[PDB]
Amino acid sequence: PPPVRLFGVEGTYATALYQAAAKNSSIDAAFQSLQKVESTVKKNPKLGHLLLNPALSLKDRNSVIDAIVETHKNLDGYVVNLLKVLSENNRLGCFEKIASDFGVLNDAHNGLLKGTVTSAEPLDPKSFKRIEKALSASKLVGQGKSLKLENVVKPEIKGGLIVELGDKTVDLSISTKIQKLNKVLED
Amino acid sequence: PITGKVTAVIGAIVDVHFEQSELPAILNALEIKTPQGKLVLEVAQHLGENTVRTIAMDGTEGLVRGEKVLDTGGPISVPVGRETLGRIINVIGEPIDERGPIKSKLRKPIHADPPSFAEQSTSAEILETGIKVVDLLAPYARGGKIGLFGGAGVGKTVFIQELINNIAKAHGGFSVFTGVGERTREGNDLYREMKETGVINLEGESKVALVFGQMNEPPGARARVALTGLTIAEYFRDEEGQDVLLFIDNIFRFTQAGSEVSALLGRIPSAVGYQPTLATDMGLLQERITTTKKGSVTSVQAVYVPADDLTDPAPATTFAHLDATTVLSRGISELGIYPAVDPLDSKSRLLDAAVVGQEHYDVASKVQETLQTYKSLQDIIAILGMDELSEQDKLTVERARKIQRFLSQPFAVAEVFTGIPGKLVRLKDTVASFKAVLEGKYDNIPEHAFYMVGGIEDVVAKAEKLAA
Amino acid sequence: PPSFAEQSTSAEILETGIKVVDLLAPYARGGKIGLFGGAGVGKTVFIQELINNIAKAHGGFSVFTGVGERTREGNDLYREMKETGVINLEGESKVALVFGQMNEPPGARARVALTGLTI
Amino acid sequence: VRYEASLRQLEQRQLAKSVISRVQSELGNPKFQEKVLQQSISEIEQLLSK
Amino acid sequence: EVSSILEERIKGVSDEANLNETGRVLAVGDGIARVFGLNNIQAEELVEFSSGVKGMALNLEPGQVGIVLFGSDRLVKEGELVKRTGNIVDVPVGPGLLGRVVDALGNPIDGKGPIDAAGRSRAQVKAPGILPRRSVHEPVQTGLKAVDALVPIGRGQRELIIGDRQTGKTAVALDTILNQKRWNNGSDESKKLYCVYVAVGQKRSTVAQLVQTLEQHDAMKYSIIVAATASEAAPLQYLAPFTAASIGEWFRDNGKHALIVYDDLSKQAVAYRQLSLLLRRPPGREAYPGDVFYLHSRLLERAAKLSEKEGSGSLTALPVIETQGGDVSAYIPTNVISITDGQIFLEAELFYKGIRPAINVGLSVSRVGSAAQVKALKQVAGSLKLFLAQYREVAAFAQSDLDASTKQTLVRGERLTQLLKQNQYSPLATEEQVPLIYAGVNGHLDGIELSRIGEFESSFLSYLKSNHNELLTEIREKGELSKELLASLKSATESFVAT
Amino acid sequence: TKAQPTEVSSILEERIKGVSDEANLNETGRVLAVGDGIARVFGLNNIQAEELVEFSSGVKGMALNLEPGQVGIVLFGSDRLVKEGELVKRTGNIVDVPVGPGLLGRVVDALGNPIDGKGPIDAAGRSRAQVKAPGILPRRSVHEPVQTGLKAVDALVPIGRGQRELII
Repeated sequence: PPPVRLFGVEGTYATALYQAAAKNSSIDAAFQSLQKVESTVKKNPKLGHLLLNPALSLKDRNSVIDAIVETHKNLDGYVVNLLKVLSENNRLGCFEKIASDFGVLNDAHNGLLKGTVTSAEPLDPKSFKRIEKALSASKLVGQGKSLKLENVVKPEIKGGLIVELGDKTVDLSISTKIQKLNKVLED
Repeated sequence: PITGKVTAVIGAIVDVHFEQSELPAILNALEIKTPQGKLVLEVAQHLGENTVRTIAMDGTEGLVRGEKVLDTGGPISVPVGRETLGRIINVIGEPIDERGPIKSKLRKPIHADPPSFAEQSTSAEILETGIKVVDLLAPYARGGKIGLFGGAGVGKTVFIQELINNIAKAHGGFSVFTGVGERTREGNDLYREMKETGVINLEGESKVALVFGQMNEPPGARARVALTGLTIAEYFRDEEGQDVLLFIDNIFRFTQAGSEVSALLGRIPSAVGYQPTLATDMGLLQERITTTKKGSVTSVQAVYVPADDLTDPAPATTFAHLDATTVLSRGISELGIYPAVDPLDSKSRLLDAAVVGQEHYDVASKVQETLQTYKSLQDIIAILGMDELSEQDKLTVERARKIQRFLSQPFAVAEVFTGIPGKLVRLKDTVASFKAVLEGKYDNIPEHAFYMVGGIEDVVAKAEKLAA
Repeated sequence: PPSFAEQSTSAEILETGIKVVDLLAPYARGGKIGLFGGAGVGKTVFIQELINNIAKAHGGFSVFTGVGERTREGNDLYREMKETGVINLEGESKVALVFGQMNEPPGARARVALTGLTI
Repeated sequence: VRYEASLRQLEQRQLAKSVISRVQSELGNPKFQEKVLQQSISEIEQLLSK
Repeated sequence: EVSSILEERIKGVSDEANLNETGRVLAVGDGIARVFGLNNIQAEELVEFSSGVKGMALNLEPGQVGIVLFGSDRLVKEGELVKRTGNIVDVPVGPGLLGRVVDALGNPIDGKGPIDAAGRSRAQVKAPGILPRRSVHEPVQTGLKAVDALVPIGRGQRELIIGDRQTGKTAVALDTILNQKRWNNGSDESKKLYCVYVAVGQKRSTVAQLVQTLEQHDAMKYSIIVAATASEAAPLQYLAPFTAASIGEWFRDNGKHALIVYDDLSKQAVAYRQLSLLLRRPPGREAYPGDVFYLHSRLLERAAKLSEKEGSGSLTALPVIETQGGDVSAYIPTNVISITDGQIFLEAELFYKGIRPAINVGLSVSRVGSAAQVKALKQVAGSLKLFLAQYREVAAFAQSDLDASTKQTLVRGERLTQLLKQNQYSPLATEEQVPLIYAGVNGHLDGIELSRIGEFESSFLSYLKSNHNELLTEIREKGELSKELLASLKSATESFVAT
Repeated sequence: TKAQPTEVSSILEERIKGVSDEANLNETGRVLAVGDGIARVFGLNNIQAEELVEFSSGVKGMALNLEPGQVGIVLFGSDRLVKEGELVKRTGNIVDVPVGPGLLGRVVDALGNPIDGKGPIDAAGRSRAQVKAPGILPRRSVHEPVQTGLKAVDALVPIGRGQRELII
């Protein structure tokens, strides 16, 4: 079964798409074409991203597909069948959802892992690099995998850092420590 | 074999997703090795996308989604054989009597198709009991289900014990007391009592084999305990030929247990609250017990009417299967008579003239008529006073009170307990005995000779010694 | 709600001044007295008498909070305690009111009780 | 004994609310900045120690 | 002092280490947060939110793990770390819990400092099996005259206290706790029943009253009160008897004796309903959760009487069930009635009619019966059961020209019924139960007029104490009434009645 | 969002792969989720409504709900027999059972199997399980006795030929 499962509808579409292109052994091709069709959809904002509104016909939906494969003739072919499927199931409206989902699945296959270093305010680039080095070095990143570490700004977390990746976290923050500290002196 | 990861544990309904190739067939048993032992999960749906949905047989607390599951390949297979006499065996099929691994030859699936229409036994015949009250006024049916009625304190346990003893002498059959929804207190008592009364003789060769399902067990395991038991019985019938008799404890609690398993599985609840699959499920349990052309299981089951309504759907569904009812009563035991069988409550299906023989029928009808008249007479005998009676009426009062005592019979299991020698009086010889009492050939015999005595021949002896 | 530690047992006897109440099940100060009763069994009359006795007697302020009762009943209560001087709108009232009445949207009826609790 | 215990409880909640006042002071300081460095190296030490 | 303790506490918290598994709440509504994450989560395992509320994870669903919040909804808010505590629900258990009022989690809510405990044991462990259990054989004297004679209660067998709403059901139970003081105080460790009272869904004020009452009768010193009050969140209420059973296990396993009185399982049921329906698990009969029979059966069967192989411990249990309008056909009562092994049926009419405790003699039954009852008390009160039976039957005939026989029954019966009343919130020693009952049984008090029955009772006790506390002491210690003792007793009663 | 019978990942992946499931599943199906004593088969495109299908495992069922994209057989037999992903073949007849002269003295099963164990049933035809009753004009009021031979059930209560008559 394809590594990394995607629960629920729209990601069942992604799961299918990946495994279908995995047996064709043309996943990179799929990914590239998916980025391209998503991009030219996204870059056509009014009329063709804001006319993904759910109200179009069966026949009009088919013709939206025909315009999409008119827009560029470079598509994997599995993803040309996928366009048909989403139209046919008339769930075409969620288009980008499947795209994003295929992306999540894909870059897991590629090996890339994503992390997060939430903090109160943005932290140093020196800190970013030191943490990135450490985190990549650690056994947590198995290696043969990469870490796109993203600092995000969350004011709610007061100071510190929280490392997140692999649904495994180490939370050493002042807000979290303060919570536990306060609690212990209210006993 | 196939292996799969636990992919839900919502309640006691645990859904397992198997690594695609083959799905365990519906009714197959999966075993998840657990640090608590094993958990046997039984597949009761296929949810599509190579997933199954199971019911559990051990508590579902502490499963971790992603545990490896292994598929046994067919319904839970419990050890069976005559090597399994005197063992308490739990639902999953492992000794819980803690006397070490059950040595067994074969194990057999706990779900097996009922004997075919072809193999049904054409005529019906009477199974000899040996309790005089039973054999006269409501004879047990060979391979029928005869439903015991009346709650504890009627000597229910002793009555159950008695039957085990008689059956062994009478035919040669084993027993299997299978208890569904049995209080943990009651189970302790049953094991202890059964050991004491020698129907289980741990050192010796036991009669009854035990399958106990306490109310502690998960809702699923409560449902499957009866079917587990039935399998043990069937091995005896099919492969050792003897007629055997398989008791079930509350069969109400079989229904009750089933009601939960349905509700958990998510099926829409049905009339009065019972299973939507209520009728057929009672059918699966109650049609595997039948008279085959090899042997017959015969089952004495105990029905505990809910809310004392015989109109409720659960008793009603039960009543369809039953063939005779022996209705032990506490009033009757309070009149000293033990066996506690109430003479005018018990009724049987086979008890029709051409089934039980014309003679047996005629004797029975008369004994029923005498006792029946006696009860009505006793109403006004008490009210008016004893003196006020007809010559005809006091003939009946005399006749009846002698019959009433004559019903009693000290018996073998409680030989130890009471001291009195036990009397197992043959079915033919029972019929003869009542004919004479009806004909007043022993109406010269004192009334205190009929109390607690064996057959007619026996009460000739007692009359002489009593007189002396 | 105040924690388990906070709770403190009490037992003082309120004097209702109503014969049935006083003898056969007296009410107690600091208690949670409860006027359970039927539909139109004279609930209003009972409540009105209770307000006359207990409210005037009581030293502290009171908050009379009405969760979903008729606005006819509401106006009567408003008027009655203006007359009895409990609500003295020249002086200072010895009671507060939080009337949410049964013409209010289904949600409001639920958390109107809470509004009163906080006063 | 009862009031002595009550007085200890009264002390415990009093010094507790005073601790809250010191906490509000602590979170103001650029110790708020400097301790992030401490956390940074601590996480480096921790995650490498696994 | 307090400053030193706080300084110890700050020092007593140390820096943490990397914490496996995390979740982010997907949606939190209705106190049923459903968290996306928690890749490996043991079923029913305790999970701790960012906010600080604790929860357990009753539904492990195929893509989300449905935590149930053990506190107010407001605490958790959509998307927020959900840490995995990693130990399935367990509560501190130990000898040290004696005398502390603790909540379902186990935290001290009495405020008498940290709970010192000798183990933490899981709160769902399965009940003693067929071979571990050995039949009941040791009386538990509740001290209420009516309970002790009419419905004997033995060690290790659950017996229901099913009765009408707020007919002071709890009072009948509380009395049992008080009487255990008499055996408890001494030095015989094969006599001490260490009771644990489990107050589930009772207002915090009620449980405060309970605490005070127990302190007043100097009874907190063998009591542990697991209290999950009405205020406390519906998961805490759900886990409250289960938790309690675990507290009991230390006593049972270590081989003491103990009695855990679950009060009231009717409210336990309501809590389970709340959890299940909110988790969208299929509804069932009378809108009670589908497996509700199974839940109650699990709790009540943890009570047992261990075999001599297994250390001869016990764990008597006494669930209290509130019958709504006395309808004993209701689904939650009916299930419990089946599960239990006995009933005491307190009747509202009797309560009103001044018979307090209000045990309806007819509709109570003891299914373990004669195994219990002190041997002495058994001898002189077999009669008592039979006499009352006649009094019940001949009761309605009390409306004229009545046979002398009927009149004899009526006199004896009225006097007995009056005799069996017991003043509320005071237990009565077994050594004085046997004398008092003896008098009624032997018909000495038949002559005494009804109004003076009460006065007679107290007088008889004082008379027994003055005249022959030798007789009383013999009765107490020998514990079996020999013909010679019954002889002395007959004389004593004759002397007493004469004055 | 919703669900569909084409939601199913195995169905979905075949379509994505450009594979045509038509002209295969025009007359056979492969079972999808099954259990709860109703089975849902994917395909069976040319199925008649209320046809009898035979599952390859020897159990037959009557298609009950023909739904856009799935056909839902009802299993006339035990659940254990059909396991997911089994091949369902169209029997080709609306559910009919053999009828004829030579059914005299034969016990038969509900599908008309000879469970009397006397060998094959000799039967003239088969006729559909549910068929419309004789209308207003094909009937004439009863006018012959059905002699039951029990006085009262043949005296007090008269019972004639070709009439309903409940015994309750």
